[PDB]
Amino acid sequence: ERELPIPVFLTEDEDSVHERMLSNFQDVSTLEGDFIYDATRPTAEQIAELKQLGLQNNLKIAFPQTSYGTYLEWLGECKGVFKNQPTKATGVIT
Amino acid sequence: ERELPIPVFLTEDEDSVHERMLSNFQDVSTLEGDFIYDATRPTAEQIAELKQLGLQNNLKIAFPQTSYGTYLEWLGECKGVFKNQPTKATGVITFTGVQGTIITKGTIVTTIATDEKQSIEFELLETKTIGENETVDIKAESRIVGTIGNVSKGSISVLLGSISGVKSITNKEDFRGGTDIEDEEHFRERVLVAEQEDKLSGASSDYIRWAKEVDGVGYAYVVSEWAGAGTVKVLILDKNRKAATQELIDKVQEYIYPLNISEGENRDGKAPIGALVTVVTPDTLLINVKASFIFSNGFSEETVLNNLKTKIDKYLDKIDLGGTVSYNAIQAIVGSMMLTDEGIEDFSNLTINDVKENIKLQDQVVGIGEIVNEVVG
Amino acid sequence: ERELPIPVFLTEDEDSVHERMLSNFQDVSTLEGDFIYDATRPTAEQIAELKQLGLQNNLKIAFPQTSYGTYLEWLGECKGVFKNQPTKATGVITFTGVQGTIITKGTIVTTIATDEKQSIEFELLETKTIGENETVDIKAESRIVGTIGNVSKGSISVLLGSISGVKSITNKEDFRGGTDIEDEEHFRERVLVAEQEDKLSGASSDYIRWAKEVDGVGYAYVVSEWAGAGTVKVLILDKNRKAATQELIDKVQEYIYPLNISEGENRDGKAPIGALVTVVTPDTLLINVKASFIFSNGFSEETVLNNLKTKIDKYLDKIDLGGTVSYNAIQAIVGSMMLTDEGIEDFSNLTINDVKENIKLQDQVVGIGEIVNE
Amino acid sequence: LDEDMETRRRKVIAKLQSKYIMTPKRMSMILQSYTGANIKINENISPYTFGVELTSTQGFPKDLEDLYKRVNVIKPSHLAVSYKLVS
Amino acid sequence: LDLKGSFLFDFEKGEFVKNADGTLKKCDKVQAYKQWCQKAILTPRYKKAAYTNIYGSEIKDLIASNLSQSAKELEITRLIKETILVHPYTKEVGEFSFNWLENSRLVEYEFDVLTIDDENIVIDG
Repeated sequence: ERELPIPVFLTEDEDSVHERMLSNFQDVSTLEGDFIYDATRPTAEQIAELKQLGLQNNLKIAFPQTSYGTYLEWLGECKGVFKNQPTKATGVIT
Repeated sequence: ERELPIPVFLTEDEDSVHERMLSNFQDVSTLEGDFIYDATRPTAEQIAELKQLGLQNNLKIAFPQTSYGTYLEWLGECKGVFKNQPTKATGVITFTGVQGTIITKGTIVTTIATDEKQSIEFELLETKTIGENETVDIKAESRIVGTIGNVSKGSISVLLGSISGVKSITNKEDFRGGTDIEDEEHFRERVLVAEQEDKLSGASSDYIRWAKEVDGVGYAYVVSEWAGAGTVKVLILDKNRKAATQELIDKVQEYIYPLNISEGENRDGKAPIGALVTVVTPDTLLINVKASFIFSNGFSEETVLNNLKTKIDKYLDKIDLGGTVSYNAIQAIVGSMMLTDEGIEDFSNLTINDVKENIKLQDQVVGIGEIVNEVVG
Repeated sequence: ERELPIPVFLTEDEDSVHERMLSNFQDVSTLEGDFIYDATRPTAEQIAELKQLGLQNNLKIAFPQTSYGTYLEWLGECKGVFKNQPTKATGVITFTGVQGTIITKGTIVTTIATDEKQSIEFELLETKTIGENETVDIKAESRIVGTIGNVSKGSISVLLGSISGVKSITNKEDFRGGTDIEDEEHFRERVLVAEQEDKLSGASSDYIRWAKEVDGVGYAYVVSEWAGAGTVKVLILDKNRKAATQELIDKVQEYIYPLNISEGENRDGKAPIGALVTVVTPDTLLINVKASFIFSNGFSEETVLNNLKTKIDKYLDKIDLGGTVSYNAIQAIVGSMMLTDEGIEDFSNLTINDVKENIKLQDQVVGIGEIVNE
Repeated sequence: LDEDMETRRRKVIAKLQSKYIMTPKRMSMILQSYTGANIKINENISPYTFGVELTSTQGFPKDLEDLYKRVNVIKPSHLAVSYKLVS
Repeated sequence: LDLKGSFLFDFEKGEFVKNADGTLKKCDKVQAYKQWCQKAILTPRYKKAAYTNIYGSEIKDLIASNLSQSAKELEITRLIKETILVHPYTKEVGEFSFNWLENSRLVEYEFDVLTIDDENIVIDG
């Protein structure tokens, strides 16, 4: 199906977020196993995860090109489209 | 680490030993505090302590699965695996003072000892004089091996003695030469990892396996006696088919065939004795496309060409080393945008590096070149 | 198995410990029934017992030569040896019944339970319906790994659970596989072999090892530097230590050093790159022994001679390529058959190639000769 | 038993360590451990030979043949060997 | 139980103590617990939204209270005791003392007891 060309800044890497996180510090060890690295890595993990799972998926379901559920059905409704319903099989018993 | 099964005998209870000892007596009393009890109980207690502590510890140090310390090292020496050793922090210290002042090698300068922290001792590796400029820099080293040291930029500020004329001693940049003793469990892993049975000769299959072990090696190829004398070429492609970078080449080179061995050293790489090895990567052919492109109304020529450049490059990624470039398929890659009206209004004289036929790579990978609009007069 | 020659002081007698115990006392009755003797004897009992059961067993399990349990497995691990695991037996059940009757994979079908045997159960490995001829062949495994799975044919005629339509079931084949855990005895030799074997790679022994890995290669001998630097020769023999067949040479050639080449597969043999390996069969110099053998009861002379042939054949492996065949060593092999009571009671007049002299190979391999009773 | 204990130790340690690739590092220490004297493998210039250079402050006896026996046994079968001894 | 260590923080300077390496100075479980106790006392309850209702104290709010001196002493004991005891490592806190050194300016002491301070019975069958 069609793919939504998301901008790169909306899909930053976790490490890129973490690297930009550590940029502020100046006179403290920012190495792994340090308080600064260890404390900030979960924040980068959540920030990247929210950016990807939150915004991109939220933006994706908005458009019919990348919608799957009732959101797609609502989008199909707005332009008059309706999903076809199931039906019973039929026939004759002798 | 693995838990140590222990024989039942070595884990006997103290009372069980004492009970067996008193089994033979049946005439004289054996009550606690009785003389027979006095004679026998310390022996039983001493046996249990020695049996449970001394003997079990001996069993523990026997195998590398549970050995430790010097004992684990020697089992490493059984199969010729040595644990890494620590190093002293190394760096430079800036000095300021009277120009006539002279600073000698072996001088000791430390960090600021405090109630919370003790001072880290460092020794100067050089003798210098301040005669020319008030500032001089002297190489120094931590007197203690390990990551102790590796201090921050301005940490070194203490001189144990007092040198005449010196105005200020300050380290300029953080030290980096320190490294600790290798972890026992990591070393225990190394001892147990080194247990391969065969496939160690250094054939083409062995060299390919060794090349693949290094990360970033997607594919590897071997040439036997490319320069005679048992020389071996190792042609490597990265994970994405591409030519391995120089750093990756050096890593694979150093992993299999170190080149920095000094006089008192020998190669530790996977390459056996007398098997000369060299790591190579093929040449990336650039496909410069030339055609008289015609673009649609008001669109950006640079944008459309860049998009076409991306489309062709994606196709080029599918090609392998020594593959065949499909010129006729590349016509449709340009023509793909025509069908979708993605900028290209028309094109002519479609060529790849001024060629109108499928090109066969030979010891070469293919990458996107320069997209050039002919603009023929 | 190998025994550990423990020092005597590490195996003192209880009484010797007790006697040394009583040596200190000077002015007290040290006789049995006295406080000194009675009180000290349990100490000597424990000291001797700890010395034997504690130290000797502790020292014994340290080495693979005298290890039995997980300690042996750990020792085998350190040199790359691993005990073989059990496996399920397998084979085919010929079903019979109404065509269309459904039988599922995983159904439990057993042998005939008896007073002396429980229902040795099996598990169907395939879901299938009965075929055109009111039959269908379904493969099945043994639920229990080990030799119990390897039941005979026709034994599995029992289906567990209420399923109609199936008329009968049977195993046409005595099932195969069904390996149990490797024994300590087998595992110890493999650990001992790995411990003793150098297990290098690229040396002559490995070339011999690769040659012997090829089927039909009885004995292999390798000459380093036969034609200078970079040159290796391999000299193989059949199971009878005679001249190896050319196909065997071709098989070993393809195994270790193919002459044909390819850009990707330079040689892809077991030998290293840069080697120049030659594969041939050596000159088989027979050494036929003749002696006045005298044979024991409960043995066949021809069988005993073949056993002596095998023993001397092993000694020929001990004899190096181009080595010296020792008459004294052959006396050892012949007499050891007598000391082992292996069908020989006496022997005399032994002559190797009708001479009582040590024979020197001229860069050849001695071939196994005919043993003659004089 | 009559042999030197240190000689027996050196033989054993070299014997155990012979179970991996014959890289110049491993080969050097195995021969070094067996002899007890420092050894440097030259990786000789000739096409299929490797050089060995030994160093000891105390010198050597006049007999060192068994070292060459092990080297012949231990070396790759397609490589020759050369030696030089230094005090 | 397996309480874990934490990182020093000089309350006098209001900064973390860091080694010459630049890494923050780690410290013991017991040191961490003492670090935690002072922080919890200084953290007012219900106001710093990061923490739940368990954490923090209410000593500051007691200053504006109109309760008598003796009533305020008991409230101080209750508040300090409640705040500290939430930590698993605490065994008991008590032996409170008070000294109204001026007319209306107070100094008070209290003693904390760890889990490790307990006394163990020595017996086995």
